[PDB]
Amino acid sequence: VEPVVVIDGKGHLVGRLASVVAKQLLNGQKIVVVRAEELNISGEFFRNKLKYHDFLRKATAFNKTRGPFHFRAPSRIFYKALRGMVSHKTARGKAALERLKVFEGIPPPYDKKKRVVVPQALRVLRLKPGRKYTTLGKLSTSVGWKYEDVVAKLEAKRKVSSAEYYAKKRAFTKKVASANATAAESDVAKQLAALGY
Amino acid sequence: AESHRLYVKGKHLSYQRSKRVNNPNVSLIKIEGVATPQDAQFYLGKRIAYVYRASKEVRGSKIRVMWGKVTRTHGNSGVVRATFRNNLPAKTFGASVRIFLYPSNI
Amino acid sequence: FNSSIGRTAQGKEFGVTKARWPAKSVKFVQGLLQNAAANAEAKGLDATKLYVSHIQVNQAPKQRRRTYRAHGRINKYESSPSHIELVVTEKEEAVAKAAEKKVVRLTSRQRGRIAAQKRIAA
Amino acid sequence: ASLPHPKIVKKHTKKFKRHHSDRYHRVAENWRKQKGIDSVVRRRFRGNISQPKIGYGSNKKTKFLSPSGHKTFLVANVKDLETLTMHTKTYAAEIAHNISAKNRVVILARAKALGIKVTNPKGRLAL
Amino acid sequence: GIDHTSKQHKRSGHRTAPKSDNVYLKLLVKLYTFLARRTDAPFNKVVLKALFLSKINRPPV
Amino acid sequence: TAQQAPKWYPSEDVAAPKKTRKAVRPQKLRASLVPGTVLILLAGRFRGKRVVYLKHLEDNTLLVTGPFKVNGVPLRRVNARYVIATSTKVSVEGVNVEKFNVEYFAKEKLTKKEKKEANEIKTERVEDQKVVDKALLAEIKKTPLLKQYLSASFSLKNGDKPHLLKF
RNA sequence: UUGGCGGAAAGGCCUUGGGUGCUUGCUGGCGAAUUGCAAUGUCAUUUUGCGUGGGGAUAAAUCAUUUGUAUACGACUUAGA
RNA sequence: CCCUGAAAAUGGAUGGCGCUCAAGCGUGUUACCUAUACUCUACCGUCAGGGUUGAUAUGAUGCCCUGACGAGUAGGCAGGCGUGGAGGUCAGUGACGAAGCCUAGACCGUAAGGUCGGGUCGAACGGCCUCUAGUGCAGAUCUUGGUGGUAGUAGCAAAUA
RNA sequence: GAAUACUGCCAGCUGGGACUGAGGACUGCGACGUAAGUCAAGGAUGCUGGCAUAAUGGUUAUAUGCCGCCCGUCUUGAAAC
RNA sequence: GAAAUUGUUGAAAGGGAAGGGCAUUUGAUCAGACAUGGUGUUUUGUA
Ligand SMILES: [Mg+2]
Ligand SMILES: [Mg+2]
Repeated sequence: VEPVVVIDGKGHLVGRLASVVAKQLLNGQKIVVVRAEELNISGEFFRNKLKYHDFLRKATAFNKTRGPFHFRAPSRIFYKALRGMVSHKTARGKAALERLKVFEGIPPPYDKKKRVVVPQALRVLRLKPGRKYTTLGKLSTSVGWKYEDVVAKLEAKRKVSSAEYYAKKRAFTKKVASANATAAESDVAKQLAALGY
Repeated sequence: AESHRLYVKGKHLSYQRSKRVNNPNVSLIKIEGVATPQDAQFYLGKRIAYVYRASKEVRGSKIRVMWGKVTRTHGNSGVVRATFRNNLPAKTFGASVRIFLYPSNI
Repeated sequence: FNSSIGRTAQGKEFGVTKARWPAKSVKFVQGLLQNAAANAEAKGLDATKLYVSHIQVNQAPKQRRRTYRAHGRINKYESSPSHIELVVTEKEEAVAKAAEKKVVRLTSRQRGRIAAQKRIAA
Repeated sequence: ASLPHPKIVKKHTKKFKRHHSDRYHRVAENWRKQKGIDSVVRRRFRGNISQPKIGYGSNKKTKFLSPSGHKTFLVANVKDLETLTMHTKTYAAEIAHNISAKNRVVILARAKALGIKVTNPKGRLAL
Repeated sequence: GIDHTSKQHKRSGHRTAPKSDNVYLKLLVKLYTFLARRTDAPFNKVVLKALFLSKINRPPV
Repeated sequence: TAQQAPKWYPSEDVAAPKKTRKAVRPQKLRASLVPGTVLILLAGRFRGKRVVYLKHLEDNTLLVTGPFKVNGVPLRRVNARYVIATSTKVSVEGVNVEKFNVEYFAKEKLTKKEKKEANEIKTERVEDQKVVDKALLAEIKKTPLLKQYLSASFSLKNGDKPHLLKF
């Protein structure tokens, strides 16, 4: 339905979002995921830190350089979870994976575009209230990501600029709604209301 | 106007397959808009064209067409089964494809 | 035929690392080049547009001797000689043009469409 | 110009080749059955080559027919060609490979007079 | 799959069309197979089966 | 001899086919096609154009016209499986369509020798069109916006689901 | 064309002024056929070459020689109008 | 149900990703996916049961109708393909080119194989009915002969120059 | 005093879709008809268009999806370290 | 004057083998049918 779909990753569950997105890429939809530092994983922070340490133990014994690579950024953690669900070793899998780019924060190509959510992977819609969850940025900076604060500063600046945008947009739409209400109850308005618009 | 589309867009998903054996004679098509077999029953018997391009001009055109039709619904989510004169080349998994509205019955 | 030979700086001209100076091969090849240039001037060629158009080397029958190895054994000691041939030609101009006619087949719908375009525009 | 026939169907148009004829040069690709005790081809495992069997047999109304619709009949001279005088719509002549050109012109002339189809009217012809 | 109660594709085990290449014997079995097919007498069927028999199954009388 | 002989030759006489039992009953059209219906042409040269349906012909085809003054579609025949019968209805009583039949549209088939290397209309056809369309447009002028509706083309926009759309 | 803003991967967003074209906001006039009952019925963007005619600028690297802070050979570090 | 009890050696496996009002556990209801299995149809073969010497034209081991059946090592049987030589026949092919060889060119047969076109070549060879055998190769650390990768590699360094 | 659910029946009507068209003078069982005859009754016909050529197709190379362990032998068991 | 094996030219593919099966795309290459008897003589060489 869309050329590129921009997904705001905030408040989403990692596995459910990855299983949605992998099927979208295999069907041929182009997906870009922004704000990867705000993904959520169900479970305690200590459980997921222990899980990452169990993953971090695994390496090739005779040469650590050819072993499993333990990527530390939240976007690369999401990429790992998604590459697990795409059959990446085939040409179809590579062609699917080249339709995806995942970012921490919202870069300047995508800060002026529209962000969507996936309601079947949202934490507030999936988890029972009371279950504990993690933040992927906190887990990733606990296991070695170096750029948690610069992303926070850039996101603060971007949010200030976006609020400055939204004030003007709200004023303009209030003018347009006022003019539409005053130009209603004419004959064309009543004919459109009879016809359903 | 600015739009001239008289077909419905669809995606070529895969072949008919088991877990480890595929069957290229039957293709699986996701028609956009339909999400149930009862709505997919409208599209049975409709013609499908896969339209692609080539470098070498054959009979006045560089655009080649592969024709087929919808035969039955597939699953619970509005995917349909489609058969073509020559089977789809399997590099078109995820490629766009056109479902026309003829043969009509409305 | 370059495995386990030494590496050198003079392969940078050809983008390789492994290069050598086969003096005997150069002597034989340049003798054949001189003979071909002599044949070309005898035939009456320009002697300034000549480039080596063809050259090939393949194997002559081997010449065998013997080698004496430990615990009283015999092995072979064989020379691998060469047959060499080469052809020098004048560098000519551009080869040809004016390709095939490519007769076209159009349906009635295509012909009507082209006629409609020719009518509808100028 | 042939007799009407049903649509000719080949159940297996691909040539049956011997296992590992692609692998070794000493193994020719004429078909031999694998009689080995562990042979995957003999045991008919999935993904291996198929074997010739009687189920691939051509239709008896369609068997031995050329795509033109005739059966090939080898001829060597005019007397062999004349046997197909009353059976032109079912048989088509084929000149044998060892016939000279000055006889081939005679056989082609007589076949054109009798209305007989020749399947190789271009062998040893000079132009 | 069929649970077969018998041997599939087995021959009847009774000799027809005798193994000899005698042309006069073949003419005789042609005459008597016509007679056994159409005269509806048991004698013709009996002598037609007796014409197929081998030498040790035809002792001298 | 190269090949010996066949011991038996097959007979060259062609047999006759058996006596068939496939009679021709007439076509039973679908219920939404009544004469005077506005159709949408799904395929063809005039695809996406809205025309009016006049008469069911002999070879199961539908006689349609634009009218030619409105959208430039002449008197024509179309296939019933390649149109959409919209609910918009005009009355075509007062039009004498019994003149047209299957022999009225003849192509005058071309020989194999006449090949168009690089590259007209019947006067009987053009005043027949002029007779019928002036009777149609008088019925068109009664309800508003039909001339504009028939002049405009049909196309599917983003978000149009044809299994949910009513025509 | 005037003025800004945007460095996370800015390469885009906003704005001033005039020109020019269209306007289906409303009412008219002319054209369309024959692609013959359908045939994607061809309208997109990606790279390169060759021509025009209009600007723009007039280098280095390697081999060879040399060095020994380097070195199995390559490689490295130096020097040489 | 969960937890403690619960310690092994390369890094690690509910198949993996991952999953927490589950994508876990117990249970129930529907819809859906697909085996060479089942149903129907076509075709091939096998087996069985039948029909059909009438004239014309052939083949009665022929033609035709009906039904069922088809896995397979060791092994048995049947019908065929191919090779050297022999009797007969085609008053067979051939220096206007036999045999052989090459050919991601064509045709026929389920297959063993057969046929044709092109190139090369230079003197004999083939179809059919029969007879005969020193008659069909991927293997035997097979025999003889030829040729590779290894590989321009190991190396060509004792006896003062 | 009713309705509806549930289950079951109809030799009730009717719409859409897919695959197949074997056989080749006639013979049979039937149906509608007073009759001539007709029919969906022992297997597909009717109408129309385009092309008439590498377009369909065959072969071959490559690409893609899924599958595919090295043969022969002894062995209860071989891809076997 | 075969094959193993090799050189040149041409075409093609190549991210820790290669080769194969089913299916189709793409490129290259290729066979067959295309007259037919026919009302007919709009006809020349008049049949
Ligand atoms: Mg020595
Ligand atoms: Mg081989």
